[PDB]
Amino acid sequence: SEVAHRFKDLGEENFKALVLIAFAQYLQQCPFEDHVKLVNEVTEFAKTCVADESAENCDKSLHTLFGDKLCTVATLRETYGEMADCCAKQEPERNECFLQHKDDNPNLPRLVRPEVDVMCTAFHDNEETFLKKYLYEIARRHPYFYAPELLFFAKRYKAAFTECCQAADKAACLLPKLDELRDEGKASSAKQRLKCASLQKFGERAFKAWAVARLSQRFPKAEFAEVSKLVTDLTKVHTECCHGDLLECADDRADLAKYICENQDSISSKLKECCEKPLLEKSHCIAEVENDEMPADLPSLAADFVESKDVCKNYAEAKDVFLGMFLYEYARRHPDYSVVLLLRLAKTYETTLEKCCAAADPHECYAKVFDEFKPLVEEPQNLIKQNCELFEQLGEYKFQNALLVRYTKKVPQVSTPTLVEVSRNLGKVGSKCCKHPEAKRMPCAEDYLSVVLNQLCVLHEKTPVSDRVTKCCTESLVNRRPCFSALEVDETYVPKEFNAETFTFHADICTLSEKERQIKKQTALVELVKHKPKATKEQLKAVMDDFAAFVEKCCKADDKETCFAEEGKKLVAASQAA
Repeated sequence: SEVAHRFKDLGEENFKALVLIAFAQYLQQCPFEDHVKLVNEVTEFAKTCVADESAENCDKSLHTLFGDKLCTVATLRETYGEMADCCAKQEPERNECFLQHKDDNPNLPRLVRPEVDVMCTAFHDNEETFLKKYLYEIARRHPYFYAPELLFFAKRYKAAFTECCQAADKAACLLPKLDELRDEGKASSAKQRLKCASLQKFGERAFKAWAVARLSQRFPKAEFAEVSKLVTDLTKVHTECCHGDLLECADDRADLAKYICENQDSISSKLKECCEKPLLEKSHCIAEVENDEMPADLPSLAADFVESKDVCKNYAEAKDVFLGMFLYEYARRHPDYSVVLLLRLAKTYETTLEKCCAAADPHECYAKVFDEFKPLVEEPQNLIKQNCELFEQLGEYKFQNALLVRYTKKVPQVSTPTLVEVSRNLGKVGSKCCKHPEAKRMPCAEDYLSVVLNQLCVLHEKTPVSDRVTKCCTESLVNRRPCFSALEVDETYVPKEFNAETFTFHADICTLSEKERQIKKQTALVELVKHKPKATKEQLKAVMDDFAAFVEKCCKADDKETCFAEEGKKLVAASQAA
C-alpha cells in the first residue's frame, strides 16, 4: 500500500494538505467544497489501509486512486469540458493528460481580501477551513507552486493571523505581513516554474547542470563526490513535484534536509542555524542559505582543464563527469558569476573540446579556450552596469515604461497583458539588484531575468504568435536572455488599426489604487506602441502625458463620469495627430 506508506511519513496533517494542493493544482476551476470532500474521502480511505493494507485497492498507485477520485467530477464537461477526455484514458498516462491541461493563467477572477475585521473572525471561528481555503486559492492559481514550500508559507500565513488578530490595530499588524507574503509567494512560484520547465522542456541533464553550478557556488568546500550526491537527490525531488507526485516529493525533500544536516561539516558551515529548528523551517532555510567561505589555497583551473595533456582523454572516458567537474570547479571559485553564465562557459568549453579533440594537436587547439570566456563574462557585466545606471535615473516606474516600449517593439505580436506583466517584473530587477555591489550584482540580476523570461516563454507557449519568441524560448535555455537582448524592432510587423473596442474608457478607473492605475496606463502604452511602432520619437511620452491628464480631469470633474466618454474621444483625436 503506497498511500498507507506516505501517510505514516507525512502524517494526517501534512498528508491532508499535500493532497488538497495536488487536487487544486489539477482541477483549478473546481470549487473549494468539492475538493474538500474528495480530500476527506481520500483521507478516510487512507486510514483503513494503514490498518489493513490490502482491503479495497490499498494495493494501488497514488495516481490511479487520485485519478479516479477527480474523475468523479471531471466527467462534467459542461464545467470542465476538455477534462472528460483525460478520464476516458488509461494508466500509462491518464495523468499525462492532466498535466498538459494545467493552466498557467487561471481565468479565475481576482482574489479580493475582506476587511481585517472579517478574516480575523473567520480565522478564529474555524482555523482549519480558513487555512485550507488559503492553500486552495494559491495552489489553484499556481499549478507548479513548490508544494513542500507552500506548506511553509501556510505556517507563516497562520502566524500572521494568530498574532495580528490579537493586536491593538490588526489592520496595521496584518496588512504589511500579508503583503510581504503575497510577494515572496509569487517569487517562489516563478523560481520553481523555471525548474519545472528545465526538467520537462530541456531534460534532466539540463537541470542537473544548473544544480551542480548552484550548489558548488553555495558549498565551495564540498567535494565533487558530495555535490553530485546532493544533485542526484535534489533532481529527483523536483522531478516528482513537477510531475504531480507531491507526497513523495515532500517525503524525499525531508530526507534530503535530514541528510544535509547530518553530514553538515562535510557540506557547509553556514548550516549551523538551519539544522536547529522545525522540519519545514529547516528545509526553507537550507534552500536559502548564503554561500560558504571559499577554500584558501585553490589551484588554477588552467592546470587540469587546458594545460594538462590528458584533457581530451579524460573527456572521452567520462565526458559528463568531466564537464560536471569543470562546472563544479569553476563555480566554486566564482560566486560573483550568475548561474547561467557559468553554464554558458561550460557549454562553450564542451563545444571546444568537441572540435579540438578531433584535431592533429588538441592541446594547441584548445589551449586558448579561456580567451573565449572573456567576451562571455563581460557582456553580462556591461549589460547590468548600463541598465542599473539608467534605472537609478528614472526610478522603477519610468524604467518599466522604458522596457515596455523597448520590448513591445521587439515582439509586437505578444498579447498586451503579457508584455505589461513581463516588462513590470523585468523592471523590478533594478530595485531588487542594482543596489548591490558588483560582486553580487550579476548573480542577482541575470538569474532573476531567467525566471522572468521563462514566464513569457511559458505564457507564450500557450498561444504562439511570435516565432521570434518561440525561437529564443525553445533554442537554448541558457542563452534565452542573450537571445532576447539581441532582438530588435520587428521589421515584419504590420501596425494595428485603432478601434474603440481596443481601449475602452469607463470612469471605473478612479476607484482603483495607484498600482492598478499605472497598470492601466502601461497597458495603454503597449496598445499605443502597437498601432504606431515606427513613427514615435519620444512623442510617445507627449501622448502618455496627455493620457494622464485625461484620467485626472475626468475623475475629479464632477459631471457624471461622462467627460470620460466625451474627453475619451477627444484625446483619441490628439493621439493620432502625433
